[PDB]
Amino acid sequence: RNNYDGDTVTFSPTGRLFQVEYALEAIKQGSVTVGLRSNTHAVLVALKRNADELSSYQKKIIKCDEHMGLSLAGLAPDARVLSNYLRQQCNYSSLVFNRKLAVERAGHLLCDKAQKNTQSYGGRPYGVGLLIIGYDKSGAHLLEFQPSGNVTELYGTAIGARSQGAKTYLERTLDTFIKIDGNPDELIKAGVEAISQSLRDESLTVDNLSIAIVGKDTPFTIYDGEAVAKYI
Amino acid sequence: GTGYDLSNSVFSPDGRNFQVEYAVKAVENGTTSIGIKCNDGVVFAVEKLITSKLLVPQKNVKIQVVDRHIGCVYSGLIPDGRHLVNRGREEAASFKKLYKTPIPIPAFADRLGQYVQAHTLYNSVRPFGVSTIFGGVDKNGAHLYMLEPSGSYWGYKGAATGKGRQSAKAELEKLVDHHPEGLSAREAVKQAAKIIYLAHEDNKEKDFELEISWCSLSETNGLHKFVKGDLLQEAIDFAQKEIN
Amino acid sequence: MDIILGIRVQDSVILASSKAVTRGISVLKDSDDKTRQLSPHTLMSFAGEAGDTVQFAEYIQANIQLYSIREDYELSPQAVSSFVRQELAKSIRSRRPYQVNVLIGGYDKKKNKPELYQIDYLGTKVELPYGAHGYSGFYTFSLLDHHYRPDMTTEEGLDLLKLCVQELEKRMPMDFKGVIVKIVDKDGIRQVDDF
Amino acid sequence: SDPSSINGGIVVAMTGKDCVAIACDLRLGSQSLGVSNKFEKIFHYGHVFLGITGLATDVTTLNEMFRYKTNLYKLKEERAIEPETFTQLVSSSLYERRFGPYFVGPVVAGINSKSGKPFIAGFDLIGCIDEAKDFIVSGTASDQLFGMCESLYEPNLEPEDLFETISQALLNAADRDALSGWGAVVYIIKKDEVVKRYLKMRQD
Amino acid sequence: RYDSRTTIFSPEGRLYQVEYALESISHAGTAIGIMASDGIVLAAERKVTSTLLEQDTSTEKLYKLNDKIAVAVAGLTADAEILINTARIHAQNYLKTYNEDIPVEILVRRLSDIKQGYTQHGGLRPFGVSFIYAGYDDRYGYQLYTSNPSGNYTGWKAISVGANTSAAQTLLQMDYKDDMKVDDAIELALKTLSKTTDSSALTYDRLEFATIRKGANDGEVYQKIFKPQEIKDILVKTGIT
Amino acid sequence: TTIVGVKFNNGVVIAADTRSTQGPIVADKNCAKLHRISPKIWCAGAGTAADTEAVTQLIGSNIELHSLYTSREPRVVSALQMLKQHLFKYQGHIGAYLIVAGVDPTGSHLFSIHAHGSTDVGYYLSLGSGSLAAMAVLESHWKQDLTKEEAIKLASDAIQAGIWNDLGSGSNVDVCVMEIGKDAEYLRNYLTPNVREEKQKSYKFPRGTTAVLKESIVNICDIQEE
Amino acid sequence: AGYDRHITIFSPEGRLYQVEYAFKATNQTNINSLAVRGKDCTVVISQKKVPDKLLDPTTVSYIFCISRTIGMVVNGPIPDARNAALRAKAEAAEFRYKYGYDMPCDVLAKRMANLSQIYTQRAYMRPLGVILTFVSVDEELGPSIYKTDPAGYYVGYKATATGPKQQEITTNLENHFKKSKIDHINEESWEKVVEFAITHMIDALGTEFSKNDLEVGVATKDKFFTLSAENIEERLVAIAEQ
Amino acid sequence: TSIMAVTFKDGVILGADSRTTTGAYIANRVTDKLTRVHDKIWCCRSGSAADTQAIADIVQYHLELYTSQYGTPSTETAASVFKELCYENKDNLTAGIIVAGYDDKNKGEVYTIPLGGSVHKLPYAIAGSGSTFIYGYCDKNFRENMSKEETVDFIKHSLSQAIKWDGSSGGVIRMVVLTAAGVERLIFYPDEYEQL
Amino acid sequence: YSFSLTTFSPSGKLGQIDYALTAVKQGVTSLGIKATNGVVIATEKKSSSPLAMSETLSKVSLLTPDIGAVYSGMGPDYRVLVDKSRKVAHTSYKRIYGEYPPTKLLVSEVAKIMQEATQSGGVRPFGVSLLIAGHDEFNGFSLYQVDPSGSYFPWKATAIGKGSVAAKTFLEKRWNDELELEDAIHIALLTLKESVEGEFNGDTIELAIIGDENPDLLGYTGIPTDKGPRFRKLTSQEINDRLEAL
Repeated sequence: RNNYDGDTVTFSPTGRLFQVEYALEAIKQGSVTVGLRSNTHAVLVALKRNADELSSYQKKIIKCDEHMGLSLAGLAPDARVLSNYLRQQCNYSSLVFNRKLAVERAGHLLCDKAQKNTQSYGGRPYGVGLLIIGYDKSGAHLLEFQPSGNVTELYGTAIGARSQGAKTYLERTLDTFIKIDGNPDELIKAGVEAISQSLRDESLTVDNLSIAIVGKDTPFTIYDGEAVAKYI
Repeated sequence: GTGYDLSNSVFSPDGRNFQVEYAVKAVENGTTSIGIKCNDGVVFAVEKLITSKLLVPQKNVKIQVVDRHIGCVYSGLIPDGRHLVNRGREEAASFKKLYKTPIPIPAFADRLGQYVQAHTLYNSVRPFGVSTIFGGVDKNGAHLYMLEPSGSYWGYKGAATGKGRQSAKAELEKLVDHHPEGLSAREAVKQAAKIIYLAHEDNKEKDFELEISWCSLSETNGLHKFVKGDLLQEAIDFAQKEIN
Repeated sequence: MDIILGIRVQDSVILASSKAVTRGISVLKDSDDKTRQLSPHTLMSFAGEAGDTVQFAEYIQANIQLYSIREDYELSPQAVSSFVRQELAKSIRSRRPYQVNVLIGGYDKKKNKPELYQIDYLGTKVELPYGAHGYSGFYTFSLLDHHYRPDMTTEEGLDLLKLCVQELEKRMPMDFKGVIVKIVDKDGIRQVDDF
Repeated sequence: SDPSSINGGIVVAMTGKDCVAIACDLRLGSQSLGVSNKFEKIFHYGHVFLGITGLATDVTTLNEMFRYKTNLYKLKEERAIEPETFTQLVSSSLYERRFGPYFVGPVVAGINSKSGKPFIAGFDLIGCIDEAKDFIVSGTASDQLFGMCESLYEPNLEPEDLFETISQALLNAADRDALSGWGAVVYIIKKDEVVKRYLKMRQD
Repeated sequence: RYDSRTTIFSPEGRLYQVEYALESISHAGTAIGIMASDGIVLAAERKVTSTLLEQDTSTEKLYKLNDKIAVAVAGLTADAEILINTARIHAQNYLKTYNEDIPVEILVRRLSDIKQGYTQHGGLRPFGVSFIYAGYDDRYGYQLYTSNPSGNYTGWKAISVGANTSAAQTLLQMDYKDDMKVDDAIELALKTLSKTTDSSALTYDRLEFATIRKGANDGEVYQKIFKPQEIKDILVKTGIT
Repeated sequence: TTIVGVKFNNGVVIAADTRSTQGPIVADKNCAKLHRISPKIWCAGAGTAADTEAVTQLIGSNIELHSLYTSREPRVVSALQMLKQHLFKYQGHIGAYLIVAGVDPTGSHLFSIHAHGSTDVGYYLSLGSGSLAAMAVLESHWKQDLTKEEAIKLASDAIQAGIWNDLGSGSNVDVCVMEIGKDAEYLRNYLTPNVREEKQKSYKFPRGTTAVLKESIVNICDIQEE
Repeated sequence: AGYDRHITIFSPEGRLYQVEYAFKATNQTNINSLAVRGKDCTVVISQKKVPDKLLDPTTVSYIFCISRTIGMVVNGPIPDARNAALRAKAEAAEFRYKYGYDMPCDVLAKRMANLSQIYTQRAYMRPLGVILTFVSVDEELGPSIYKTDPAGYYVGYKATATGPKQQEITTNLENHFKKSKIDHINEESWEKVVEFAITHMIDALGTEFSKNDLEVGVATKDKFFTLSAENIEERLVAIAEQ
Repeated sequence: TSIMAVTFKDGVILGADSRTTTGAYIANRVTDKLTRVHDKIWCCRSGSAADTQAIADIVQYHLELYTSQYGTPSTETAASVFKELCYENKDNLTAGIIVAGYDDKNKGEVYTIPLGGSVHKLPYAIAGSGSTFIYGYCDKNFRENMSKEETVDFIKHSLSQAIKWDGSSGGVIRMVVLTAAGVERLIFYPDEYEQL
Repeated sequence: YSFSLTTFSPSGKLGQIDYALTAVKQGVTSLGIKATNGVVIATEKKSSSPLAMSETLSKVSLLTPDIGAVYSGMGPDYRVLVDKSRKVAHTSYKRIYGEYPPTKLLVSEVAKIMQEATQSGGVRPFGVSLLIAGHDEFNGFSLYQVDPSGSYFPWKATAIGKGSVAAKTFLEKRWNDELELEDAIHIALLTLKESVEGEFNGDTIELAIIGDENPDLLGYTGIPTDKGPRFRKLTSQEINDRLEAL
């Protein structure tokens, strides 16, 4: 049991919350996204979806800022809320200190955001995980957000549907993308390979890929259309 | 069982709150975290498990700082563990402004334990699910506490929490018997490491990472700072030597 | 400036009001309206501080008309006059004063007489059968009472009114451009034009 | 000068043997203009009489306010309020606004039903128990009425002899004051009987 | 389920809570208003009695809401107590603002709003009080109303609440005359009250009365609570003592 | 006015005039200016009469509530501090000046409160506008460890001296001896150097000297049921 | 049921089950407290428990200095002992300057009785699981003992005890006042009052204690102070040879 | 009205004149300006008597709540409390406060807080209106770590000079000596002090 | 159902008014008898161990200087409710009315505090039902009962607590229309000795009166225009005398 569901304020006999465990599933039910990075670049590749052939596809990249941006995997209504607070904290950093925000610092602010609802009576654990990419004074970084709120630095990771396969790819090719530096193309082309492994009963399509890369000398940029058709 | 949980502030005919005890059950499942009191400092050591080779180690810590002199390390659920240190950080900051002197280490134990307590007092909000070992060096010297998610805190010479807590306390038990003084600061770095080696024979599936931090009177200058380099290598060689 | 006249006769209350609305050092419009109905048998002339007059009139109009719908019958003059006095009493203790004086002239249909109240810009209600404010009450409290007899009619009170207008025209340095005279009786409210 | 002095009104009470008298003018003036000659300033709640002098807006506001409070008390307790308890009440009610007090000078006069004794008490702006058993005066001409009453007063008077004493005092003190006169009235409370006698005097 | 809070309605759009509040009314004794052309009598019957209960110098189910209008209480006196105070406040509020005493209709209509609101909004409970209102106004004459604890009202020429509701309504209407007099309203009041009361005797310690009269001089509306000694004589007259 | 505070060996005595003057007109010849806080704690009002009587009453109720709470008599300090934190909030926008004095099983205590929140402790105080007047006698005929008789006399002479120099005072002197272990003896009309003389001519006139326009009979009584 | 799970809902007996459960929570730190009054002192002793060796054994405390002259002993759980301490110290402090004099044993203990009752009237908060015993020497009532129960009840005492084995202690104190015919301790220096209280505890359980196994707080005229362990030691040997 | 505090080898001695002056009339000539706020810390008051009195009450209240909750406080801790009340309320209240206490781990210490509130460590401080006149007297005849008697005498002389050239300085010279042995109060009559 | 504060039962009323009423019934017997020149109010003490002091307990608490009260029911709720009555008595009606309130009036304000604690859900009614007896110049001496339900009744004599029913039948018999105040005390003692005998003696029985003013217990003298306190509490010795006299 499984009756201790419908409460986020009741610890189960094992000290887990069902609301958070069910939220990990919630991610899986959304779209796949792969993050990967070096010291010179950070990239998100995300699977777009259509539910009818009269759709022009739906983007899964939200621009946070002109050095940062983020992806979603899991519930889309949960996601929209999280990205609003996140945008705010980058605006603050610029305004008051004339500073740009670090990936890690932003993620510690989002880490807090989650836990407000988890303590209280009513509210939800979030059901979507974000991979945050940005470039600061400490280079490229890549963070993974959880329902719990837990934040983990990884040189490359994947969330979403059948994403365990993309992580296996990344694990094999671990050193390859850390060693690649100064080539934005090459981090992008590796990204294509990883998300191929994720796709089941499907293949890579141009109108499916959305690619976002931010770098040392590169501002945040979202490629789509006829700009991902040379990375097909 | 059934009855008098569902809420964390409903007693039973045995006087015991069930939900809260499951709070302690959450702390067991988290990682092996230990802290050692010395007569001139305190040393904090942690098992941060390596969950992949795609993880980036020694860049995600369960060490956090409070003021610039109080070390903290947590067991339990990781982001709950963030949240309670955050509270610590607001009190540190506020106290330092009003009285213009740092937070005393006994003063700190009292204040934290009370926020934990406002959340075990209401039926409506959940309790914390983390323990926090903490302490440092202040004007009244070194002092070390471990705060339970139950609402309780005590002084300790050596405090342990997490899964491998049965093994770590057994090693600490030698440390108190053998040195009544709590051991010198320098040897307690290499010691803090040894215990975590012998306590990861109960989380042996995965790989681990040892990160060490300390606060010592004449060697970290009454302030908290990370242990790195040659010192770190030595804590590793020492532990290694004696597990073998 | 901004004359308003009240005289109560034994079958009517005859209220009169200015048509000069002066905003600036320049009379903004020649001919206007400045007295409005609360109810079909209660009529409220107003003057006072500039701009406060339009807001205040409309507000009182709405309260009387609301109450009249709730009761399902028209409220007595007593009840209207004490309602108006309250709003000004409240305003003088508040941070926005309203410095508007009114006259309430209704015809009571439960008692069978005209009742004329004078409500001051302070907010004081006292019943008087020759009321007025401003620099109108300076010439007309004396003059209305001169030819005043206890037995009067609409016609005798009208002759007596027109006479007041002319006094004011003579000795005040303010062009009122004439007055509108509205008569209140048990047969409704009607405008009758006057010199 | 002060808002009370613009509008005017005086009230005077006096005591005789087992009686009290409370009396006033009828003149309501704002500035220099005379409005009325027939507005009283004396009220009553039960058998207890309240006169209020001062700024015309607070005389009207306080007539409604003290009418609302004494009736809620009466309805609740089902018996009459007394002069003794009301002396405490008036002061209390006045002290509430301190940073915008009511510009008034009340006089309470009455005879208790629990002893039969005559009782007076006086009040300023923000109110306090001012105890006399001689007489209390208030208003713009309180300074005229303090001297003229003291002289005319002889301690303990018949109800009919007391009518002369209050009347002759009030008349000439009002008259030689700008913003008082214009008709006056006397309420003579014997005990449970109140006679109201209108003074003939010069309308000014 | 549906026997739950106010906000929750029911498999038919009823509310089970209003019906349990109505039933609260008959756990306290019989109360009757009779309108007549020369005055209205309001009566209530005691809900408790003992030989050491002091009840001939007190009332507890006759309250003044002003100086023309009164109410008799049936039901919980603990629900009644808060509501009697609020009622009286509103009644003197019309005095203070408009310089006339309140109509009987407005005083009734406000309390329907107050009762209704505690049901409509929030999870707060309904009350359990039926007030019979007897008043005077110049435009409507003699006027009677009664209030359900539901938050609505009906005017009546005679009305009974309290214990033994059908029996009492039956006696009232049987001898109810359409001209009548006040002395005729007092006689019917006693007659109806006795039979309804489970104790065979009916005495002054079991009766409250107040009568609202205008036959007590014209131009003046005088509220007259009859004292204990006036109740004893009219019991002789009617045969009861 | 003029208020004196004089302590002694077994208690403390507060005395003040009964003349209440607001502006140049004496409002009341007799009115108590000695306000009771608590059974054997008293105070005296100077400055603004209105403010002094109102505040002492309101505050006095709280002290009464505290007595009940403690199962012991109030403290004189309990009165002083409560006053002090009330008058402070305003910052001098209530013109009250009081000498609080009283008895306790921990002694006899003497205090002044101020509008702004200021305070004085002595073994003699004087307060009002005739504070200057009273002071002179208080300094020049004081003794260490006064008796009960000696203090009653010293308080009365200092007020009598101030009647002559400070025109705020006159009339009667009221005195409250507050003695430890014993009742507080209210002695009103203690010293009275004033005298209300007889009339040189009696002022009376027969019924009907005043001219009557109309008369009427009004009722304050309920009408009969018939 | 619904209804011993509900803080403010009464059962079918009109009884409040929640209240009763606090009396069965108060022996969760397994300790007995003894306080008696001299005539110039009130002495408080509770046993110490230091069950784990990993503790720093000298930062174990049960006796709390609450204010300058006013101490408290807690029987019952640590999470509710701390909350009780914060409220009694806060309020103890607040009175002093508000009412401008030293605060009684009695006034403080009533105020906590009142505080606990409000917490149990309301459902948002719960009854605490500590039983509090206040100890002081008052400068207007002398030697005092007030035991405050977590139901919001309070009653005074001549001598008191608390704990799971309270009964043995109860019997020792009753037979002393039966024989002495007085309501205090006749020994008139507080040092001999310390010894006396020890002897009653040592006897009542049957086993002597150590100094790492007692803690003693001593209330003297307008004062409070907690004895260190080496002063405790002087007292135990005062037992061993007189 | 002048108040000052002088450090010495054994402690700190606080000195004051005891006159309370409203305008230029004396309320009470013996009401002292040295008021106890802790067991081992006393404070001095100048500016408006009212404004300073309330401010001390808050400080005193905090420091007693600090002694129970978080152990006993210091002069350093004691100073800062007054300063925040003074810094926030820096137009609502006018208060010059000298905070001088004794520790065993730092000895006697002196902090002065000016009218608008600022934190200053000085070895001796002088405040009031009489302090102005005696400023150069104190600079020259102050020594650090001096004998107990020369300290008594130095404060006794400096305040006696303030009485001489300021009309609200007088009363008696009262003194509070803070030491590890507790508190010793001393009093000096004009017949002793003024001749000198 | 019976079983929230919000919900009315299948045959009306609230079950929580009734549970509160049951709580009084486990209380310690109190009783009031109204005499014809006074009111006597009498109760018993029974507390804890023999170690406990019972002189540090008041179950007779003056609400005001003229009006005393007693309870039956929960001990703890009494002290908070006594605390709430004294404060309210002062605040609305000793400040805004400047002097000691009428008994009747205060009874009404007390009842409304009880009813407000049943009204708001998640707050239980009080465990206790009081007797409040006092005097004023407009209603006389009076005796009242205020139930936790929030309704009040005047009485000639009534009793509450465990001993209620046995006391009641004794009062019907021994009570009369007129009593003196002294006669009323012995009648009170006789009745209360039924609830407990073998623990009845005048040092363990707490008693007070609301009778005469007192000039020695006023605390000040020479003003006969105020009244000494109507309430006077009889000490241990005084009760012991009245019992030899019974």
